[PDB]
Amino acid sequence: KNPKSDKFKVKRFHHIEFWCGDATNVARRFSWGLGMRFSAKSDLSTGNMVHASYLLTSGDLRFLFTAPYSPSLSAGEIKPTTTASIPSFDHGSCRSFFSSHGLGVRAVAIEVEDAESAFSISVANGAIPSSPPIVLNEAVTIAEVKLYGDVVLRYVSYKAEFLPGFERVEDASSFPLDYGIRRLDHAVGNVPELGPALTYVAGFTGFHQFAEFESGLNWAVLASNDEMVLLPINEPVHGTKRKSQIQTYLEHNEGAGLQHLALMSEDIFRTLREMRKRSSIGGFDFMPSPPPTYYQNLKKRVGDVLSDDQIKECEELGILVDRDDQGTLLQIFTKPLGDRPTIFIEIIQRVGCMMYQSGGCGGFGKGNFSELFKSIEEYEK
Amino acid sequence: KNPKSDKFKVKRFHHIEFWCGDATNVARRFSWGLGMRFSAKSDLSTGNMVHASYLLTSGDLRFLFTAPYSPSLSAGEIKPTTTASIPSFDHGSCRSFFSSHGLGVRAVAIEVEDAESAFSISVANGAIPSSPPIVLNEAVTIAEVKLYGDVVLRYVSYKAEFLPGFERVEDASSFPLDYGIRRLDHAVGNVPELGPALTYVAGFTGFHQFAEFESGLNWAVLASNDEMVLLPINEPVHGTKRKSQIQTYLEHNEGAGLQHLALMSEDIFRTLREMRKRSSIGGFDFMPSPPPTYYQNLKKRVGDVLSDDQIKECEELGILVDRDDQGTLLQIFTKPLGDRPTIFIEIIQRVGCMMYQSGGCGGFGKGNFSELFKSIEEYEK
Ligand SMILES: Cc1c(C(=O)C2=C(O)CCCC2=O)ccc2c1c(=O)n(Cc1cccc3ccccc13)c(=O)n2C
Ligand SMILES: Cc1c(C(=O)C2=C(O)CCCC2=O)ccc2c1c(=O)n(Cc1cccc3ccccc13)c(=O)n2C
Ligand SMILES: [Co+2]
Ligand SMILES: [Co+2]
Repeated sequence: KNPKSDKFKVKRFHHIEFWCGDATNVARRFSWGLGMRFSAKSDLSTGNMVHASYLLTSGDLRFLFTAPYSPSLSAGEIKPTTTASIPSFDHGSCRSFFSSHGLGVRAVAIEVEDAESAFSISVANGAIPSSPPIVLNEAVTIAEVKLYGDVVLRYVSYKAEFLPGFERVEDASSFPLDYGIRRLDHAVGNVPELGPALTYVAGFTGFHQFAEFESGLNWAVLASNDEMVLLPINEPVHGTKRKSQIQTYLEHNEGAGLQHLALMSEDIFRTLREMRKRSSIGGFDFMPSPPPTYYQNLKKRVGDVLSDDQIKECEELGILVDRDDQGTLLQIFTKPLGDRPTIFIEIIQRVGCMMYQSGGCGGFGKGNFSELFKSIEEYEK
Repeated sequence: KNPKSDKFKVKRFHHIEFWCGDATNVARRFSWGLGMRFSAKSDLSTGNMVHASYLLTSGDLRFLFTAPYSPSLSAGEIKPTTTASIPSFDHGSCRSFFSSHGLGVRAVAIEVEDAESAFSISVANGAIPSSPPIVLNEAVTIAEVKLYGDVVLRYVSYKAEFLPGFERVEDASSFPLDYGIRRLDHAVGNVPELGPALTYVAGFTGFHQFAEFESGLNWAVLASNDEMVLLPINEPVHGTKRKSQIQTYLEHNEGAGLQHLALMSEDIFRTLREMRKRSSIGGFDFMPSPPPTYYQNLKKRVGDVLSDDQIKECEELGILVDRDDQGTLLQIFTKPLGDRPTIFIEIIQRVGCMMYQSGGCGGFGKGNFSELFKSIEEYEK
């Protein structure tokens, strides 16, 4: 069931912005670890005396890394005279965010038809305003409302290159890395209480609950009209023998925030071979692979979708596989991206649901919780 | 002239500690950019609820990257019950340092015979105490005094693996990168006033001025008895046409601090080939190469030390060459290591002064200031 109840016209995920203490070092690590190219910058070299912001791209995926400079560099400026390319930026907010949460996502940005309208209708429908709509060089409009914790949902709309005041990056400094990652599939938040978080976000967006099919959590997924903007939300389940990883997140993050980003690959096998080659030379680590009983159970569940060869390749790379009633999901999880056991990345590929591929084809891996437990015990043999 | 006036027995540089907002991402970038192996860690996985610290090594060079966790993880602890492996660490100090300075060096650590004695004699001779001597697991003694700005000189002494409470890193996670870097040659500070900085540091160490042989700066080098611990210090020269890079440092750093680390390579050509291969894929960038007139002037100054082939190789890699009365210096400078135009790295190799090689053989590149200007104008032809 899809009521198509969006209160304003939503297009696609546009970008994700990390707030950092040093944007250079995070951006360079991510670039090499994920195979993303340096494509735009806004910093001292472009006249920005407020913040350093570096943009990585792979396909349609856009990762933005931003850190504050000394406030003294811009102490003479006022908002009407600011050199910041992102007018919502605030030194105090950024430093407070990073000292409270460590490295993580500040903004989940979606492109909309009209960012000013999205902002007003959102706020009219319960959204807590974060930064009012501002028109940049008469070309791009940017507005922000609170999403959860200190994460904002950022509306971006274009009259008609990333943002004004960003410069394309020199081709010498811009090496065309590509491991097959192509777009953001979903972005997932952890909160202490799922009900009120859902009521709030669905309340100001009109996003609807995405239909799906006892370990750790409860969740629900909010979706836009064409279900291409997908925002799952988790809450912890307390009292378990094994302490909820959602609760560990909340403790180490100092409250709610973004838990994982799921990046669609056009060839998850190429992506994982490439990322795994680089894990111990500056890239990203992956969670421990499932036991071979898990892959010794894959024939009976997806034997009609993947060959024996493609299954063995899943076993080599530690890939997980789930299926719903319309499609199949290949997925794998990184270890946390920084010091704290908080944010991590998921790589996914979806097969099925062809009409273009419909959003969320195969679900989000709900079945792999039960399957992982079962195969763990079967390998215990 | 070397009075050998050290007020306590100094051995060698031991390590350099960067204070970070996220230590994981800086450490992984540095590891790949410099070819340094992950060798020890102290973090949540080792029981440290206070700070995350990761150690990179290449030869005898030791780079330590440390960031604070949420204070809430250790709110129940007191100093007698701390889980920090570095007892001088303070959340408030670390966050204040990084927000004021951005990414940079907090500690220049030297190994001494007796860290408690070095501390007392230092403080008795004008050193401002930063952290008193503390004995770790009855095996290692650690003490800190102020050096300049918010940088400390850290004394480390061993009765008899890095520090207690650090764990050796798994060989899976520890890839044996090596681009030829072998030890720290010198560590250089920028201050507003050279005279008082020298009087202070030479005052509490007994370090002597290292003898050498109008662009930007004045400097002097402090040295230990065998001149293997080398601490140059710069001050800006004001009123120039070209604004002093020392003054730019002080403005963007919010005052005094460490300007560059000079890393000796056993094969600067291999090191620079390897680092330059990686500049645009997550490593380090290098300052703009000198004009070919500079290399077209190298025959007349070092033609007795480097072949024509070894000179052309200098031209390919952008290496600079200087000479004093006892030896020859090959050197090159990276662009800044992080967002701000503050700290950078120098790669060097020294040839001559064999007895072992004596410290500072060839100097620090004083002559390359005049030579660079001259060759710039000659290429202007
Ligand atoms: C993150 C995720 C998803 C996922 O994407 C996701 C959505 O998009 C929206 C719905 C809620 C949700 O969850 C699906 C399955 C997952 C994981 C995962 O993170 N984990 C890893 C793991 C969790 C705890 C403890 C662990 C201990 C060791 C190793 C892994 C651990 C899984 O096992 N499954 C099976
Ligand atoms: C950092 C250094 C040293 C050096 O090691 C050092 C010591 O150890 C102790 C003594 C003081 C000192 O200085 C020696 C020579 C150097 C540089 C250097 O940094 N630079 C780079 C540069 C400086 C300004 C403006 C620049 C603009 C563009 C490119 C480079 C620029 C040089 O040119 N020389 C020639
Ligand atoms: Co997911
Ligand atoms: Co130097």
